[PDB]
Amino acid sequence: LHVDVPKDLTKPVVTISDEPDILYKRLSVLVKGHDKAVLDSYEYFAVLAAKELGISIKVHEPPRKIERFTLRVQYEMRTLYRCLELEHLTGSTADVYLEYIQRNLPEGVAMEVTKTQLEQLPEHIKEPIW
Amino acid sequence: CTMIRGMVKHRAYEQALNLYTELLNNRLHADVYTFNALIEATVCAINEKFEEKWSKILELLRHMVAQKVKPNLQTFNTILKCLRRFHVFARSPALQVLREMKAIGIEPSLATYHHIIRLFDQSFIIYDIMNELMGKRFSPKDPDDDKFFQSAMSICSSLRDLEL
Amino acid sequence: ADERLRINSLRRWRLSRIVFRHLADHGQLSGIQRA
Amino acid sequence: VRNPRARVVVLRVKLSSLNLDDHAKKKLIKLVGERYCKTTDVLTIKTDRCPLRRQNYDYAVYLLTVLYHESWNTEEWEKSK
Amino acid sequence: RKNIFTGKRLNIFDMSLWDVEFAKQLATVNEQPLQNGFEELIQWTKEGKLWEFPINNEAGFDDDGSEFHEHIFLEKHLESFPKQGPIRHFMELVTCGLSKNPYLSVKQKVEHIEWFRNYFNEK
Repeated sequence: LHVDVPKDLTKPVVTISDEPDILYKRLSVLVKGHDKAVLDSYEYFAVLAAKELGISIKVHEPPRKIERFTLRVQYEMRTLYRCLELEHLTGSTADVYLEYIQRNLPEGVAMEVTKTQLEQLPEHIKEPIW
Repeated sequence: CTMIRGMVKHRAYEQALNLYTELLNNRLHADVYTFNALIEATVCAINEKFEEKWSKILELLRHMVAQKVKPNLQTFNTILKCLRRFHVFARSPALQVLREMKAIGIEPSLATYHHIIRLFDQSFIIYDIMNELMGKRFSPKDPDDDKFFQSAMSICSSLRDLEL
Repeated sequence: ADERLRINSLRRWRLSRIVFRHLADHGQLSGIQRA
Repeated sequence: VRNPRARVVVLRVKLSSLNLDDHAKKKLIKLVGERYCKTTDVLTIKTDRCPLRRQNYDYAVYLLTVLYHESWNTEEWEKSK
Repeated sequence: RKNIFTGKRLNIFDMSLWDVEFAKQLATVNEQPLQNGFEELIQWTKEGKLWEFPINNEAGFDDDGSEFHEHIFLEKHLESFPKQGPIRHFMELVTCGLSKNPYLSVKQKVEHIEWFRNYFNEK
């Protein structure tokens, strides 16, 4: 568009609630695929998005798994892994980042998100019952 | 009210008027949608001049005041859709109706300005309408709102004004 | 069914080897390679 | 979208962060057993009994509460250690 | 040289299936075809055809608003059984099994218990 542009855009309604936000110490995202190149592309996308949102991210590669079987005729299934560990992100940041990267998850790739929420002791355990 | 609305919807204007007289005779009231139906019927009634029909519309509005029914956007939009049939003589009645809507707290929709634009296009009023509407976001309130921009652009075609 | 379980208490792809082979050879089963 | 493995919840708390005396700590360790790792001083309670995840989280919190309370309690019977 | 909003006024006022059809007719006035892919995803999300992200594996399932104590403590349903015989032992085993069952609802567990009640009442 060189001239015809939207004069204004309706930004979505994001309300600042009164409740306190959830806190995640860690957030491990393990993605599995049959293709190493797709996992490398997804790692690049996820890491760039994490940088652009200010989240602290580290990436490592868990060992691959190979399930072989027979009907001779020998068949194989490869599973390659990429682990993205995010650190010190609140509840809203985690939700928005996860929505983005899960909607952009490529076909043939599965995800397992482990969230480690930080919580205080319950009030009812602080001191013994008398 | 259901019978009257059905009658007017299928072009039974005279029968609708008769049933409304019966409604009055029974000491019952009518709803706002019923009165919109009646306004449409009174205008669509054949063999009457502009002044007589406008007087009937005013009588119906005075009845609405009498029965304690408050109008909505559809009533005045119906009045303007009707006034569109009467060309030059209807322009100042239409402006009066627009002033009434803005006075009684009912915000005009796109369908209202559509009706005004077409009743006037048969034209410097479009400039005033645009000066009003600049920067506003609209929401669906009348079925004829989707006819506005079309009509509006027609004026910019006929008036040969690019800035408008 | 449930009654039978109660009285007892009181006491991978689901295709044929052939049809699997055809799809696996044509590359229609995602992830299945040859060794 | 259902997955049976999403109901699991794991609570991890350091016993040094709980208000336990010598006897209370000894009782809690003996009660929990292998859930307590001596090297890390961490008690790890994993709940998956209930169908949902909020229910398993509530159950883990309840288990921790009752374990603490029964660690702070001395039965008559305790005297024969 | 004045706007059309200042001048003489009427002065006359101051301050079912019909409704459903009028509402659907108001729906049409902004009924445009999709403009791009994001709009299509938005429409499918609103219609409920598309999943809601971030993925929640327990979406649309609440288990009748049950709480954990209704799953884990099922021993209040053994009140009408014998309190100290071997039947108490067997039903304690049954309820210990049922309280460890994540695949059943509370209603199905209590139905199992009630079947046991009926069977042992007959025998």
